[PDB]
Amino acid sequence: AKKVIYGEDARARLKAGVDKLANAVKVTLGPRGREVIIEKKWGTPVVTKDGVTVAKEIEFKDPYENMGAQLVKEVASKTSDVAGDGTTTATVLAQAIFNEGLRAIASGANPMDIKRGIDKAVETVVNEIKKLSIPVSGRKEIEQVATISANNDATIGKIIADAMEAVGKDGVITVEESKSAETTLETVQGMQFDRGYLSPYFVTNPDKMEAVLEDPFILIYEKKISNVKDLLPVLENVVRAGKPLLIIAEDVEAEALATLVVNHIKGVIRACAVKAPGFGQRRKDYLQDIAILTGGTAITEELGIKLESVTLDMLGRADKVIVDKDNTTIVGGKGSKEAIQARIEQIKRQILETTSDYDREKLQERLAKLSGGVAIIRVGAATEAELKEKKARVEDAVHATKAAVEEGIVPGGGVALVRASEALDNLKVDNADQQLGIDIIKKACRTPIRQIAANSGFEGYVVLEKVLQLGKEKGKNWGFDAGVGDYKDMVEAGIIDPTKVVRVAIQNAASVAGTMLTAEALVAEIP
Amino acid sequence: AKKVIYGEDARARLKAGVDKLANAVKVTLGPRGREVIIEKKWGTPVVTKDGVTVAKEIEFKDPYENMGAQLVKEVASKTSDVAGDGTTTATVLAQAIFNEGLRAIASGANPMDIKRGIDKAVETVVNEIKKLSIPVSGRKEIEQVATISANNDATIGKIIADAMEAVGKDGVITVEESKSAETTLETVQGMQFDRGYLSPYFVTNPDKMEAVLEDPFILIYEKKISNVKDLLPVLENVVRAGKPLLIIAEDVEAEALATLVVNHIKGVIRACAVKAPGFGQRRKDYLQDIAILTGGTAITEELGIKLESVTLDMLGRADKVIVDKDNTTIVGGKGSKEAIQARIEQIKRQILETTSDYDREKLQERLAKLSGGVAIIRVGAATEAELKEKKARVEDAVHATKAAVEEGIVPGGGVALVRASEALDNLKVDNADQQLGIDIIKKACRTPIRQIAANSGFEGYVVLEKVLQLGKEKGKNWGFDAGVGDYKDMVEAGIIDPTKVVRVAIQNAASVAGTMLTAEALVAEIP
Amino acid sequence: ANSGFEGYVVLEKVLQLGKEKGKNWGFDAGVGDYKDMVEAGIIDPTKVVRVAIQNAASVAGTMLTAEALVAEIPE
Ligand SMILES: Nc1ncnc2c1ncn2[C@@H]1O[C@H](COP(=O)(O)OP(=O)(O)NP(=O)(O)O)[C@@H](O)[C@H]1O
Ligand SMILES: Nc1ncnc2c1ncn2[C@@H]1O[C@H](COP(=O)(O)OP(=O)(O)NP(=O)(O)O)[C@@H](O)[C@H]1O
Ligand SMILES: [Mg+2]
Ligand SMILES: [Mg+2]
Repeated sequence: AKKVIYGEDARARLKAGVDKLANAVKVTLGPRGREVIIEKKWGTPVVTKDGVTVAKEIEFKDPYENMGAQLVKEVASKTSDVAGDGTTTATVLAQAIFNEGLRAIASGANPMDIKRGIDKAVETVVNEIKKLSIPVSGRKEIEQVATISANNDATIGKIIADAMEAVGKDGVITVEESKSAETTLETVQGMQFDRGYLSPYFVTNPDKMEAVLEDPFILIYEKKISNVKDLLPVLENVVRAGKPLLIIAEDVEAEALATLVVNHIKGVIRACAVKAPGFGQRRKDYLQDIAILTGGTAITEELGIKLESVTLDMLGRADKVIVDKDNTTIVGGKGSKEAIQARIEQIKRQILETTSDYDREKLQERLAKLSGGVAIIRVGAATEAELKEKKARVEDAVHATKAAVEEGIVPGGGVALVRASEALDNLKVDNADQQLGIDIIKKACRTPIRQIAANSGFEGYVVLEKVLQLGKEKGKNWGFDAGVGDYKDMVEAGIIDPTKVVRVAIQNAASVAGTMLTAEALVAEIP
Repeated sequence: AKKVIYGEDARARLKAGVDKLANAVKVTLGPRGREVIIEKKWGTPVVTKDGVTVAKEIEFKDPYENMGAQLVKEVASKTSDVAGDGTTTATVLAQAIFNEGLRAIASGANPMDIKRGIDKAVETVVNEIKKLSIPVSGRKEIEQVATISANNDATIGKIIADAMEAVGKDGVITVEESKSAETTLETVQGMQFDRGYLSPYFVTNPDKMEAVLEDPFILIYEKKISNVKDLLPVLENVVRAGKPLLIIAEDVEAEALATLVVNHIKGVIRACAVKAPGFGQRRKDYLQDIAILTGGTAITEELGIKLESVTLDMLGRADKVIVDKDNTTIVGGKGSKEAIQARIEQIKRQILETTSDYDREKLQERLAKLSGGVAIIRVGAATEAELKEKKARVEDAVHATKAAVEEGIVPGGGVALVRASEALDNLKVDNADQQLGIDIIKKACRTPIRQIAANSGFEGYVVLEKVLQLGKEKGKNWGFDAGVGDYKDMVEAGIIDPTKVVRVAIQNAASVAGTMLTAEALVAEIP
Repeated sequence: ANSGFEGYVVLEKVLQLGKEKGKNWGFDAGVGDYKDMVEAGIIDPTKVVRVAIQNAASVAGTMLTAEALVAEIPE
């Protein structure tokens, strides 16, 4: 059984649902925003300042108020997926657009024309933001963006700035929970994977459980090694060279492995055998990456080269390999620069499509493995409750730092939307109702700065008026520093946020709020 | 369906939840603290004085009050995991920080700045505690620490002091329930495991049921022995030496075992065979630990030596072994007294990284087996109900004794926190709200001493004033002896607790309590 | 407690001042400090203190051993 409600009754339900969701999220906005404790059915409650985390939990008993809440939750969800930051700003913007749109509709405006006017205004606002955008000069902007996104935490900003330099432009940064109270940065350069150490007898550094080979030969072969007859020819010729030998396969069984280890103990060869990483389809690409990095080729099942007939011609080579209990690293063969570049070009071309289908984001890691490096930031705290909140802030700053490199940086503290909203004064349209939609965006763009002031104990309208006039007297980058409560140049002070975050937040907020305003009836099941 | 509460209503719920949990735990604090009986659904109720045990059982009907209770339970849980003692002190500290933080916030202070001020004060307090820390000189402090942590039980302190000396600096102490009413200490030196006595006919002393062998040869072979054709060649050469032979194998069955027992009865050899300890990978390392201690080499499938091809060259040796119905003990390998130090260093280097992996002392047991010994304290009482509480106190004193060796000892009775809080008078910060956070820690650090006095029937504020003034008139170590009710030197009187416990308690209490103070809204499901 | 101080803390210090200073030393509630009561003029007739404790103990003892209460049913 369904019930349908119409007109002002329908919009009243939607407004109540949107307001109750937005009121919970908006308390976390700004440098003086406060956190929200979320009940978890099993275990410790979650304390968080993250906007999308709070929004994802909200749900209401009233079927019609819930519909309003669930629509605005999409604003925070989409912003997190695309930018990873600005979810609270997007939620604040969505409420402002919806609330002002209802006032215009209540005056008799056409709901569809308001949406058309809103779309035109957002196109102008996004263009203005890109004009204010400044490309990241280097470490100074990176450390400033990380500090601001981490809720003004210079310790986190320093670590992320170091991580960006270590892995470079094409590297990847991963955030994990440390097992101790300290927060550490761990960087590894070159190829590595989660396999190795088929037997303890390959020890070369007993003080560290490390198997170390210098200028080793790398054997990339798919299937098992299960007998001496085929393993001997590969061993029969590496002895002549005298260089160390490394074996990568799915496994080496007892009859096969006992040959090398009894040979390794006597020192006729210095070698080690490791299992090939991955499963199923995901095998060949890694070994192909490993083979192309080593300057040799991968012995492939499709290739048909019998293990007996192999030689030193296609045997791979590296400079240094380190093997431990569960990990092996290859420094690099520094070969095939153009060939790997094609895979780098292709993988990123595949990423933009495979990101909607892959099981894990490790496809990006495949790019970084043969072209850059990976950095692991292990967040640590005295307790689990503090660690969860600290780790979330680090993830937000990592995402914001990545977004800043792509599209530059913009004045923070909500100044960018205030500056962009000024151009809407010159945007005139012939339709009266579409003009109301433009006016809605102008008021909405100036809402985040007022909420930041309100959270810090200042009047939003007083702060907004000063910031508007300071744009003419001092410059476009001047704003309000809610941390200490005075006006200054935001870009010089380091209060900046990425252009991508600001652009995505206004676009997502307008798309949902504009769609909701066109509604006239709500259909929901009777409880 | 969620409901969100804000501001003072939210903090009122949290304070009620924290207070109700803390009130139950705090009755167990001090030498005159009393016990709590916890209902168990099936069986006898549990009577305990353990702070974390009481905290773990607390749960409330109100979802918002339960949120406060579950967060503070993390303070007691983390303290028990890290130090094993001081869980009641940590819970008392957490309530004091949270209660005083709410008062500051109600006056208009910024919650985030209070947390920053709290963090600075804890850093100073921890530094001061390490200044007061005195390293453990020997048995005198070990007995004093064990006695205090066992609730002033001298008999328990004596036993633990003996156990520490027996196993040495690198041994391990295990607490178990005795089958009788007496409490006994049992110490064994050297390697031992839970296998042995494949056949009852291997008897050297029929009075005591064991198979003592003098200067035996130890045969470390991984797989099964199941034929005469391979056992006999190894038997062909042990007879020449005339020394006894010990077999460690996967399983000796009828056909293989019948050879020795018939031969053993005839007296041509004196030998015994035992089960190999462990399963899976836990097999591999154990015989490796046995092989290195005995001076021989383990005959693994990996090594590549067949059973009939073995000889005296790699056969292990020992001075004397004891094998009984369920235990085999090797008392001395007479070799590799230099190699094990490298092995020892390799082990704890793995131990610290595998602290995330292990859930049983087997990680340290293997290290303790070869480098030291193990001591089993079997707690006994006339009744199961009394035994449960007595065993808990013994475990607390064992953990405290271990923690005292690591980081030294500090004046007890809450004096250390009082002395450390004095340095907070000199700590000034530029932000007014951060100063309130420092003042919160100063009051919190002086709460445990007042609660100990309150449990003993004295006035806490009167006791605190005297202890503060005695710090300069008499010395820093002077405090209040709540057991008898007079002031004296705590270090001379033996009222001391480990530095690690005091440091861990304040750090865990501040991390959780500081995090909760930044909360503004609570999201919980409607019941 | 009525004046805004902890009752047991005040009582404990008044007991201490009974032998450090003298028997007449107590706590002044008009201004929160300890002083000699007789010199300060904070004195009571000894009949009041004597009769109050005697009267209070008499009624309390009567009610402690009361075994039955007889009253009319309110309609
Ligand atoms: N010191 C400051 N003074 C003024 N504005 C600031 C300051 N620090 C940060 N901001 C601004 O405050 C906003 C950041 O607050 P934050 O709580 O991260 O909002 P969000 O990014 O929209 N949500 P989340 O997904 O939770 O990070 C941005 O607009 C910053 O530019
Ligand atoms: N005779 C004593 N006089 C004064 N203080 C004492 C005395 N004995 C112990 N204490 C102190 O009282 C505290 C020990 O009480 P205890 O009940 O063990 O607290 P906890 O260790 O925080 N909780 P638990 O985990 O249950 O042991 C420490 O601060 C001791 O220094
Ligand atoms: Mg952010
Ligand atoms: Mg204790």
